[PDB]
Amino acid sequence: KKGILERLNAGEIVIGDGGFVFALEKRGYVKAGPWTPEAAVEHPEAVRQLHREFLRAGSNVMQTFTFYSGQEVNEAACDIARQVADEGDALVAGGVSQTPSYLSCKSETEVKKVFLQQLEVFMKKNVDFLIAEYFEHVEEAVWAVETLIASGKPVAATMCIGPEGDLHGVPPGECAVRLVKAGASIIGVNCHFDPTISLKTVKLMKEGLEAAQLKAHLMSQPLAYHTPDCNKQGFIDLPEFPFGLEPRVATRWDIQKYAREAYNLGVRYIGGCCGFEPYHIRAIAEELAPERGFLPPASEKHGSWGSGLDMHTKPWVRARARKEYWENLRIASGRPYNPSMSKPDGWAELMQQKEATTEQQLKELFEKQKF
Amino acid sequence: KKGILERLNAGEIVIGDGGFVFALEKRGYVKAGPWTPEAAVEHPEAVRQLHREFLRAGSNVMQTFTFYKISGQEVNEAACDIARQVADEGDALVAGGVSQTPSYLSCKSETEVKKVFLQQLEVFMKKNVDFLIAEYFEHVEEAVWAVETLIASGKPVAATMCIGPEGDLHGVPPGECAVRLVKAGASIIGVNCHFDPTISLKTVKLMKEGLEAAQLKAHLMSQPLAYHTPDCNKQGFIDLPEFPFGLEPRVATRWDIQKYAREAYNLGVRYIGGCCGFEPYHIRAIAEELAPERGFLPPASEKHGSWGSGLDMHTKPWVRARARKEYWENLRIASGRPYNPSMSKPDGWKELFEK
Amino acid sequence: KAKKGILERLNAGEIVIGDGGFVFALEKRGYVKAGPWTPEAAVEHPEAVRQLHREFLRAGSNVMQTFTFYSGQEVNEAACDIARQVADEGDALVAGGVSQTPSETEVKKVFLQQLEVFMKKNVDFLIAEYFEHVEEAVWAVETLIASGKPVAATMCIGPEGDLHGVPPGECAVRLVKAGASIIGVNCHFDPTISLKTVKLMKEGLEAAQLKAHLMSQPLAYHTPDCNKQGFIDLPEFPFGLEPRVATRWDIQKYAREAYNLGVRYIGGCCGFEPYHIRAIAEELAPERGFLPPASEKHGSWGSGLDMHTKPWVRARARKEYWENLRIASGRPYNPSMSKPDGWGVTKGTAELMQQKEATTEQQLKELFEKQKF
Amino acid sequence: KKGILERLNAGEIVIGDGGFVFALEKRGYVKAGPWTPEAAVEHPEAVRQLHREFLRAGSNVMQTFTFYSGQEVNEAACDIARQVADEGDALVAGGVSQTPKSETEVKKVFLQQLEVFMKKNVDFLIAEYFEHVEEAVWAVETLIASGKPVAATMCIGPEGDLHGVPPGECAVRLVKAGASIIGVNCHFDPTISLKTVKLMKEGLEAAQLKAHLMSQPLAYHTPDCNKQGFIDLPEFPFGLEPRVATRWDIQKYAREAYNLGVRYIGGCCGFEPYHIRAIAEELAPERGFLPPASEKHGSWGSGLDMHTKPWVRARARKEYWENLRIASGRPYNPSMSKPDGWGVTKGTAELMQQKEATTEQQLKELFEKQ
Ligand SMILES: N[C@@H](CCS)C(=O)O
Ligand SMILES: N[C@@H](CCS)C(=O)O
Ligand SMILES: N[C@@H](CCS)C(=O)O
Ligand SMILES: N[C@@H](CCS)C(=O)O
Ligand SMILES: [K+]
Ligand SMILES: [K+]
Ligand SMILES: [K+]
Ligand SMILES: [K+]
Ligand SMILES: [Zn+2]
Ligand SMILES: [Zn+2]
Ligand SMILES: [Zn+2]
Ligand SMILES: [Zn+2]
Repeated sequence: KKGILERLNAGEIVIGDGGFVFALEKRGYVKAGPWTPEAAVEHPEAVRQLHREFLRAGSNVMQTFTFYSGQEVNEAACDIARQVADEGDALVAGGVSQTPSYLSCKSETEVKKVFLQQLEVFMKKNVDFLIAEYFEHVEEAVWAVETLIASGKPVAATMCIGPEGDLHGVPPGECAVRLVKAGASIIGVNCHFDPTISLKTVKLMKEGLEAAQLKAHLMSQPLAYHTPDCNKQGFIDLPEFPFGLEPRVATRWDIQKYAREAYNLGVRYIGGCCGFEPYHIRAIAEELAPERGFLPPASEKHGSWGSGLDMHTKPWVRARARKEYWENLRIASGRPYNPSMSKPDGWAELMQQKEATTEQQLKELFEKQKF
Repeated sequence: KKGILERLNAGEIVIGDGGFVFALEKRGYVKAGPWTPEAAVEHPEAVRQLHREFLRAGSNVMQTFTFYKISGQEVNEAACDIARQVADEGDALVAGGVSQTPSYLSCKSETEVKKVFLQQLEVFMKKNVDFLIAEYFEHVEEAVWAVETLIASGKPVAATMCIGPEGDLHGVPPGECAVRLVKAGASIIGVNCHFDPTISLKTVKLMKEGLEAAQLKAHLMSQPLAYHTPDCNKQGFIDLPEFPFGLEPRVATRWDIQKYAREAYNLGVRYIGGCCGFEPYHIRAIAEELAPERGFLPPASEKHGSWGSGLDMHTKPWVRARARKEYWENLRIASGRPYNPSMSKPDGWKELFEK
Repeated sequence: KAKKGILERLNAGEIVIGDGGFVFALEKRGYVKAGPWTPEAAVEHPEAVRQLHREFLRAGSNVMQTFTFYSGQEVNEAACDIARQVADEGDALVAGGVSQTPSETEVKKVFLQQLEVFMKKNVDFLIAEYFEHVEEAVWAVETLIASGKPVAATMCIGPEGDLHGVPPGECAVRLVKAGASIIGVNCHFDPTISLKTVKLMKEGLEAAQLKAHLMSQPLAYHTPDCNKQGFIDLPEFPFGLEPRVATRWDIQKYAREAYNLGVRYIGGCCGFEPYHIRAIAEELAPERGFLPPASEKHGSWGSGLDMHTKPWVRARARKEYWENLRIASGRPYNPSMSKPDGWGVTKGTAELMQQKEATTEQQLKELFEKQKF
Repeated sequence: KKGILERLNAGEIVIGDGGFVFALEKRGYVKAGPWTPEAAVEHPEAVRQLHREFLRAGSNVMQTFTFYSGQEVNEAACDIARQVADEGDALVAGGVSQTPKSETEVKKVFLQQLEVFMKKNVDFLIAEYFEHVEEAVWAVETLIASGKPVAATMCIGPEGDLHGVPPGECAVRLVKAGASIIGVNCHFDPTISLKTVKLMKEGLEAAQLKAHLMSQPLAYHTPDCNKQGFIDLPEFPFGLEPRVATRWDIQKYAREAYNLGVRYIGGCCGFEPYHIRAIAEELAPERGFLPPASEKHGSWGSGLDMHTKPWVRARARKEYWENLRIASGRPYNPSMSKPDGWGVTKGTAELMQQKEATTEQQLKELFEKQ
């Protein structure tokens, strides 16, 4: 069966898997805060079933449920991803992410050592390809890519940045160029922002590559959460993260729109990150079913654009069984006492004194009737 | 292991499981429209793991994933076996469920209806379920027929109706609905589906009062939707334009469900569960909210914290500051869809200026 | 020049259009102080009061309500004179109003003292408005009918009834029996809720086999989030009500609905500006036979826009567009509804809740820690 | 009585008046569509009284209710504006706006209006509501020949004029043409307006040119506008009610304008007399006095401190009103709207359509087969 580059170079669509840590937190197996993957040893059956759900939804990639006991967890996670990839038309991808910010670790040699430790496990397990994901600094992302290409395996690289660029101020087009130069054959974005914002960022990255005359496959794994209110830091800074994000979750129609837009933009590795559940992955695969020539196994429990409803007893329910209905319906929040957007949080008693001095001037103007 | 009545007669809280057909639809194993449970045979591994998630979240009841190239009998037998396997992995009972006869499948007389319930009861007796639930009834008449059939089993019967404060679809009010169910033999009554927790508990209150006026005692049960439905009319969420594929925004947070669980408890509800939309973290929220009353946490709480406490070691001070009940309890969360309304209306049925 | 009286118009089946909300409109213009809401402008700036009465006249109003309250008496005499002046410039009558007062003997002497000026000034009819207790409203009506002039009576209550718990039906019945020839509601609630209340009032009269004309002067503010106490208890009252203001289309909807319910004196209270009154008159123009003078600076359902350069603006020039457009708030960081304020719990009820909360907090912390162990 | 430049050169705040055509449309005197000011002859009492409300609210400028009958309307409007200006500490500004075609032909239209303004001896001239900086520069060139000060404001946002000229450049060109006051009016809410004025100011600093700054934004919230401004919003002009600023919103604007170095602080469509009062109240400590309309008001809700209900009294503070996220009262309606616009060509819509149609037909047969 085909490897990752053989698929992409043949013009195929590679469907990603969804958001493991977020989905498993909801199912009771991951702890928000650490977000660590010990479930791979503690409850492998849960991890295995979620891989299998994504595979059934049409995923071509099983990302390893791994992190930086210890290597026992990582090895176990690799073995589960392998078992499931082998049950269908999927590859295993070993990922690395930016190093933790609460660690002292920060030199090039030491940051690279961290990436090498993780790669060790992935080489021994013989993963199909490698992903450098979840990088806010392109500098650090370049080091990860430099380290991983050495393996002799294809390397994808995604950054968690939006249109404003990385956390130094490096614009996305430039970030993309830098990653391709370091040897990444697949580039794009993951996490932090919704699909709309994510694709704006990938457009900039592609435009960076088009000027500069470089070739690279394009990749997107956005949040399944609507984040029109995000600043450049992404969704963590929203007041609702992580336990109040429910209202923002994409419908399967939102994701069909994303998958079409992504495809139209030239993205051929089309996936999703936090908030993506199996039905969201199926949406990608259904939207692009005519281009691929087939539906995923999960579509046997679905219908095109609500067709499963076309014999409901209620006329107004049957009338929903059309693309035009679902594509255009402005769904309600069910929370009329709540706002539709939030201001991101971010970074004194002198201001309270100044306030108090001004309050008193106005009070006096009014009380002295100075009209 | 204590039976359902021994628990409830002792003043204990019985946490229900969540919404199987909605949860499995999202995971790829149930088709919206028929909503049938053939996964119990085709993908028992998916069904088993979802029962296990609810058990881990604190559920004391595994509802059989039942209904009605594969027969109803086959599915139902397989569903019972899976529910039992997982009930035996913790402090849980198996409930054999029947619901109203399906709306897409023929008009049935009282006799024809009762045969249908008898066919399902035969499996539940063969498998020795712990108790029986008649749920998803919109008409009290049919609900009563189910209860009359089920109580012949010798096992306890719970009965819940998918109705709101205005009553059943023939216009019978909830108080009277509750009275007729208890008279038919049900020892637990309440509501499930169609309405959010707030509306559901309004309905349960009217049921309680009807029982009090009738001098009748029965345990109270609530399995509401996890979806906010302040815009529903008496027909319930099916008539919302967003049913079933646009309901995402309305999904309750865990905090919303904690609030539900406390309200429920205060009203006198002691079988506290959930229906369509309830995922495992939602069940965890019931169990956490009522942990002081019960004396323990569910296993899933090991991958959680009280009211955001898991965030108390985050790098960013503003994320750390979210680690408190006061924060989450009061945070009015944003929809993320500013081009969209907050409520939807349910579906149903010149020349003077020239001068 | 001779002019049909209020009952002559109503008995003949005609639509009487009210004026809008004086205190609110004049507060926005700089002549009334929110808090007291008193009408000293009638002497301090009579030109402002005159011009607002004129605007309502031009919009279609058949009633100039006097801009009156409980110097003092000279303010009320001046207000009556201005209302008279303006009523005489068009097809309008002067209505002298009395409101609830901040002992039966002692309260009726407040109303009597008010009625004196209205009799001296020879108002066309009398209005008992803004009453939250039907008991006191009936006293006003009793005092007022003794003038021999027609008396309308409106309550600021919703579908749950008056502040002593008396339902709207019973309220209407009582008021007709005390001698009111016109009854209904004003203020506190939006047009939708207001018409629910009138419908109950109506049903109450029918059940009593009584007869009276029906009137409505609702808020121009949307209040889906009100409780029985009305808009004052909303967190936004009175300086944050902007978003809630009705469009002229909302008011046309209201006018048709009121007409269809049997309301024949159709006006408005706080928030109604002149273009809202124009909406009532434009909506019921087929029924009345004519348009008000202000329609000369308007068009039916956006027709004035049909000459815009941009095609999308021109497409707005019809009824189906404005009738179905779900207009945006422009405030995405804000909610769509607010919880009304009210009596809290007692201190100490609250301090007891806090102590329990703190106990429970520690019980939860210990439970999580012990499981963790 | 000090003229416009004497006030501004001395560092004083000049408070503008509000939005005449919109306010008078609501009162029954102006027709939406033509938006013409014939009320100046038909109902002078209505125009006069609105001028008087703005004066009472603190306005230091009465803008003439004028347009391009005709000269008679404009003569009457000038006389009414002067009458009211003479009743307080206010000046009369003669306005010219973009024409509804060659340079000298456009300049004839400006010259014809300037003739009335010179005959009436206005205090200063305003070229306002221009979408092309080229036309605005022509206005300014014609108007400066009067020998009176000229202000120039454009109805553009941060993305610049309709020929793509950005705001920094627009400003520099208006000041080079002889405008001593520049800024923006209309089309956008106050937040977006001040973003534009910030760019204008930066353009002047970089070109080393000096001018006084002026802002006359909408009183409507327009976070959903594109660069064409509010006319393209689906609600323009009969559904804009929900968006209207509170007096607190305008106090926030007045403070931000001031901190940016704006000293001619006014408003455009949607500004009513209480919005102007809000500018004057916010800036009252910097000016040393309150407008006369504040006699019928209080600081930040203090007029409520005597209400019968404790929760109403509790509203009588800045901390309350400044932080209250007021509700829309329309839960079945959205918070924003997509602007209307040209969209895509007829043939592209044709293409896009059949492409989408085809996809859906293929999907249908994939489902039927598997
Ligand atoms: N591949 C990871 C991304 C976390 S940002 C997951 O699926 O959880
Ligand atoms: N017990 C069923 C109720 C569906 S209304 C379920 O869990 O899906
Ligand atoms: N007639 C009065 C009612 C105030 S509630 C007014 O128009 O202001
Ligand atoms: N000065 C004009 C500007 C409208 S864009 C007015 O006040 O109406
Ligand atoms: K993924
Ligand atoms: K359940
Ligand atoms: K009125
Ligand atoms: K102005
Ligand atoms: Zn992620
Ligand atoms: Zn359900
Ligand atoms: Zn009122
Ligand atoms: Zn304007």
